[PDB]
Amino acid sequence: QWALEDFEIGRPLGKGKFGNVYLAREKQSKFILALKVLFKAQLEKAGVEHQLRREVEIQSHLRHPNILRLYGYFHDATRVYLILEYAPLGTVYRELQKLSKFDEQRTATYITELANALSYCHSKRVIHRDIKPENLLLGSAGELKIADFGWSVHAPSSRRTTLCGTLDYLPPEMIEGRMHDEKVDLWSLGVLCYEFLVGKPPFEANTYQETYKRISRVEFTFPDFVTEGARDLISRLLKHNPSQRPMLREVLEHPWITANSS
Ligand SMILES: Nc1ncnc2c1ncn2[C@@H]1O[C@H](COP(=O)(O)OP(=O)(O)OP(=O)(O)O)[C@@H](O)[C@H]1O
Ligand SMILES: Cc1c(C(=O)O)cc(-c2ccc(Cl)c(C#N)c2)c2cc[nH]c12
Ligand SMILES: [Mg+2]
Repeated sequence: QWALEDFEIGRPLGKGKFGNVYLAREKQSKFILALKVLFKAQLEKAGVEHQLRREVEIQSHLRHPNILRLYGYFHDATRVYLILEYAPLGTVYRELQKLSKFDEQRTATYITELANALSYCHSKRVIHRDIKPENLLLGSAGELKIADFGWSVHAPSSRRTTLCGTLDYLPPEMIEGRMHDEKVDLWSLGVLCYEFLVGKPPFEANTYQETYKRISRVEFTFPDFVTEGARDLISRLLKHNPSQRPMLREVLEHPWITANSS
C-alpha cells in the first residue's frame, strides 16, 4: 500500500486523454519509474472507470520483456496514480515524427517485438485493441514495449470503446459493433507495419467518415518504394474477414520478417 509521499516527481513524460504521466523516484530505494496520474472527476464524467479497472487488473498480471509493467497503484481525494515501468527512449510515435519512415530492418524488428508481446497476450486470451504508435514505448535497449491497457479485454468481445476517436488502427469488425477477437490486433499490426514503412497509416483521411469508408472497404494502395515482401505481409494482415488473417506464428516466420529482423 503506497502513497504519494513515497515518491519524488520529476518532469512530465506525456499526456494521454486521461493519463498525465510523470517521471518519479521512489524515495526509499531510489528506483526510477513513471506515475500515470488520472483525475477521478474525468474518469467519472467519461464513465471509463471500468477501463481503468481492466487496465490495472490485466496489466499487473503480465510479464514479458516487450510489455510495460504495471507495478502498483493507489489513490487519494482527487486522483488515481498508477506506478509503471519507465521507458527511457520515448514512444514510436515520436520516433516516427523524427524519421518520417523507418527502413525495413527497423520496421521488421519492431513487428517482431510486437508479434511476440501480442502472442504472449493472446495465449492468455487477452486483446489489446489500442495498438497505436503513441502507446508503443521504447525501453533502454531501444526494445519496444506495449502500454495503455485501458482498452484491453479477454476474447471474444462486443464492447465498444471510442465512440469515434481514432479509427485509423481499428479493424472493420470493431468500427461496426460486431463480435471480435484476437484477430483485431492482427489488423493493427498491419496498419502499423504499413505506417512504419510509409509514414502515414494506410486509411488516413480528412474526415472521420471517409476513413471509416476506407477502413471498411479495405481501400489502400502502396507507394512505389514499398517492397513486394512488405506488400505481401501487409496484404495478409489487412483482410476484411478476421479469420482470413495470419496467426502470430505465420507473421514471425514470414520471409520478409526473417530476412529483416534482428
Ligand atoms: N511508462 C512510461 N514511460 C515513459 N513514458 C510514458 C509511460 N507511459 C506513458 N508515457 C507517455 O505518456 C503518454 C500517455 O500515456 P498512456 O498512453 O498510458 O495514457 P492514455 O493514452 O491516457 O491511457 P488509456 O488509453 O488507457 O486511458 C504515452 O503515450 C507516452 O507519451
Ligand atoms: C471515487 C473514486 C474512488 C474512491 O473514492 O473510492 C476510487 C477510484 C479508483 C478507481 C480505480 C483505482 Cl485503480 C483506484 C485506485 N487505487 C481508485 C475512483 C475512480 C474514479 N472515482 C473513484
Ligand atoms: Mg496513450
